Parts: sequence; structure tokens; C-alpha cells
Amino acid sequence: MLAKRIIACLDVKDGRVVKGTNFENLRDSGDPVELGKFYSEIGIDELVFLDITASVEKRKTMLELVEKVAEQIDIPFTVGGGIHDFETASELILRGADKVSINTAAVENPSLITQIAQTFGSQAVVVAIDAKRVDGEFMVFTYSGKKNTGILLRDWVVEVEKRGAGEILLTSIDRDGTKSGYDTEMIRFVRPLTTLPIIASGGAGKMEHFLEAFLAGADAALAASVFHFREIDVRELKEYLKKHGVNVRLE
Amino acid sequence: MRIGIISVGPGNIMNLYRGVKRASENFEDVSIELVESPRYDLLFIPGVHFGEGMRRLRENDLIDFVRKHVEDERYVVGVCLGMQLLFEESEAPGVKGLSLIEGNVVKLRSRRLPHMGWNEVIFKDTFPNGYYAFVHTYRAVCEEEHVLGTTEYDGEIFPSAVRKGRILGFQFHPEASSKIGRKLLEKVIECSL
Repeated sequence: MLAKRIIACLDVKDGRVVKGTNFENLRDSGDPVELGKFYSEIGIDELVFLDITASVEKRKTMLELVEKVAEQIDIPFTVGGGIHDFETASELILRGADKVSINTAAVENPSLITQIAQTFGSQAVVVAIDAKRVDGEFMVFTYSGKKNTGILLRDWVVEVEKRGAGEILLTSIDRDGTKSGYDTEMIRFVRPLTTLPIIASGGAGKMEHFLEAFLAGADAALAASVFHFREIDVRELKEYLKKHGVNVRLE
Repeated sequence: MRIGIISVGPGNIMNLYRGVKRASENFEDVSIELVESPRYDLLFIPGVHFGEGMRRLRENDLIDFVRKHVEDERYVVGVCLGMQLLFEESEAPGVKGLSLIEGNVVKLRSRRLPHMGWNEVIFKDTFPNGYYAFVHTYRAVCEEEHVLGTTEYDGEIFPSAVRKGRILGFQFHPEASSKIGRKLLEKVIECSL
């Protein structure tokens, strides 16, 4: 039975993990490839690399990252952050990335979802949706959560599926970096609108938040600081979820 | 120990080269070649449409190269699409497969496709039970005689792993299956001895 996934998010900049890492066992705090290689060793199900390199270098830098990562990690990974066209995505997938994450570019050119899906298959497309409550309604926000698009989340989710996307990365802007729990209301809201796999993102602070997210209907749960800072052990988290009737991958 | 990985495609096959080089580390006198013609102890048939690749094995005079391997009690291991090619036909309507193992290929009964993510494989023997990384739409149909590993997706139980003598087939991606994939690949190497 398809396991519910624990996903680690590596925020990279120029080819380095941001705010380092408590893993002094490693030989680097913030080497994205060693950390990723490590996350596999300890039981992470998937990796997500989010680049924020000032676009001067960004295009070369992300291909650098992808080539070095594919060469060493043995779990599925995903690159995203400023992938603006089929060109950028094609060369990134070809460089070794299992999937690419598109957001702002997708909202502004939905056909892009299809463009990648037809060449590389729906499996290779992940659409990131950053949502936030504006006047009682769930609205979709582009440009790293700063521009309100006027597009209702209810609509964009159905569209993304129609477009040929293979997976949705749902981030609650209201909860991102709050360690207070995932936005389960938002997950429950989206769950019925689509059959696509949903990754919960934003708010993770401890083990129970993960269970709450899976009850809400998430197919995966993504986190960063809580993992990088040794705030939650991966094997323990999975032992805990299994105990409470969630189907996780346990080795 | 000569290992050959058929490099002609389709798909990314280098993630597999890396995974195999990775698993072969602790092993003595080991060689790994990317393959597209005649020269192996362990032959890998990788790939990620049944039509393509079945074409590419023709267009590279490899159908006989593989036939000669099976015939010579050499190990022949199909991975992903490579596994489906071991069979007689797929639903690529009209194309003959390698017909190395009796059976055919068929779309999965699920409304949700592709089957994508970590799913449990349960082996009859030898290989490590546990979760492996899957990404496929079509499944094999064969005799219990040739079933090696089993997996359930959406209430449908199918051969996630297959075996006719020294011919092996795996439907998942060992090279993307973390520690257990490495262990699986090690055991495949340990078998070809």
C-alpha cells in the first residue's frame, strides 16, 4: 500500500543550505548534497530543494546543484524556485531531477504545466500553491507569497489537475515557519477538490502535527527547520505515525 | 565479475549505473559497462513506452545478445520497463516482447495512475521485504510460478517482482529506494556468483 510520505525540504542558496544544520555528525552543516545523502540514510522518503540564488547565477547554480545531487542521493528529489519556462525545466529534469516545482510561472502560464507533462510525463510536474485567507476566502498568491492573484484556491486546484499536473505542494502562508501545526483546515478544504497527491507544507513543529496533516487528507508532509535542527527524529516520527494507524514506510 | 547495463534507453539509465556502482563497492574485481552491442555475468535491462526500447533493442542487435545470456545461464535482470519487456506483449498494441518469461503486460485497474511513490514489496524469498520506489502505469501478468515479489496498489495485487530461473524482473526503482534498494542490488550481485 502506497506509504504516506515524510518529505525534507532543503532551502539552498548559491549551492548551500541556509542557516546550516545541527548535524555535527556530518562533515558539513550546510552541504545540500551531504545533508540529502544523510536524510536518505536516516529515513526521509523524498527531498525537495528550493533555490533562491540571485538569478544572475541562479540558472547555472541550480543545474550545478541537480547534477551533484542526482550523482549521490538514492531517493526521489524535486527542484524548484524560479523555474520560469519549459526550457529551464527540461534541462533541469535532464540533468537528473526526478521532478520540478513550478508556481508563479504556472499561475501566469498554465499551459506550462501541460508542456512539461507531455514531454516528461505528469509524474515530473509538481505545482506549488501558496495560499492565504483574504476576506474569508482561500486565495492563491504568486511571487513568493507577495502578490495576490485574485484566483480562488478552489479554482486553481481543479485547473492544475486539468492542466496535467501530477502533484500539488500546498503551503499555508498563514502557518509557514510557525511550528504551530499544519493548516489542516486548508488541507481538508482542498482534499475533496482533487484526486492529486497533496503535500502539506508550513507549520510543522512536532510529531503530532504530522498525524493531524494526514488525518486532514494529506498524502505527504513536508518540513525543514524541525529536521535540520534535530527537533524531530525521523525514525521516531514514523514509529509514532505507524502506532497511530498511518501507513508509513518503515525499514 | 563483468556487469553490463544496457544504455540505449529510453529513460534515464545513469541513476541505475550509479546505484549499481554504489552496490558493487565492497565487491572484488568488479567491472560495469554501459552496453549497446556484443561482449557479461550480470546483464541489466533498464528503461522508462513498451514500443520504444523494444525498438531500441532491435536497432542495436541486442535481442540476440540477451537471448545468448539467458541461454548461457547468465543473469538477466529487467528493471522497470525492462521488466515488462521480458514478456510476450504489452498493451503497445501489436508489439512482441522478448518472450523470455511467459505472460503479458496490462494497464493497472486503478482510477489513480500512475502508481507513484513508495509501496511495499513482499518477496517469496531471497530479497528484502520493504518499501521500494514505484512509478508505472502498466503491470505484468504471469504464472505464480514466475512471481517473486508482490505489491498492492488500490486493492490490486500484482507482481512487483518476477523470476524465471536466472532471469529477474523488478518493477520499482532500486536506485531510488534508499538503503533497501542498495541491499536489493547487493543481493542481485551476490546471486550472480
